Amino acid sequence: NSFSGYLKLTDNVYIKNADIVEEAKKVKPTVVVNAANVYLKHGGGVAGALNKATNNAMQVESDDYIATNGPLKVGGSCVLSGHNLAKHCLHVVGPNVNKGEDIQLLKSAYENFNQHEVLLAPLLSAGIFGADPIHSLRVCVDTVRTNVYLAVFDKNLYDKLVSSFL
Ligand SMILES: CCNc1nc2ccc(C3=C(C(=O)O)CCC3)cc2s1
Repeated sequence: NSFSGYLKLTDNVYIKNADIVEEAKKVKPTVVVNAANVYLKHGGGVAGALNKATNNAMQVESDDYIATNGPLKVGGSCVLSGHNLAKHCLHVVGPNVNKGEDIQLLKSAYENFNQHEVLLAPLLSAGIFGADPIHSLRVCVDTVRTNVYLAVFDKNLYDKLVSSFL
């Protein structure tokens, strides 16, 4: 958990303009969060990037988890290996509001972070899930009580988030 270059937004939420794969490789945190779907198919966005950085080891492990346990629920999570990126990966399913999943479930999704004292994470339901990223940061601040280090790849989005918050 050798985090550096973060800006503290609240007592427990930190933010950085960084690629989450590069942060994970540098810091080797105890927990990296994946923005997953219910079948843990890591095809694009942050999930595709983390899986590619494990050279598809995350996808083979995820398929075995699904074969034995079934899919996750929207707002749910599971803990799997973090491979070369972290001790553990917490796979969390935010709602896909573009497909009619309820935005109320974004609070349930962020509640999974509270089971871990320190996490490196992306914003949930941003990107192809369709939630407004600034609303997702507000839900993170209002819900997460443990220490979360958020990595935002896009500089234009990062500047917008820091301006709306601090
Ligand atoms: C080059 C490998 N690293 C990465 N590939 C991506 C792809 C998408 C993203 C996304 C967001 C983010 O900053 O969390 C919000 C919307 C999609 C981030 C990354 S880091």
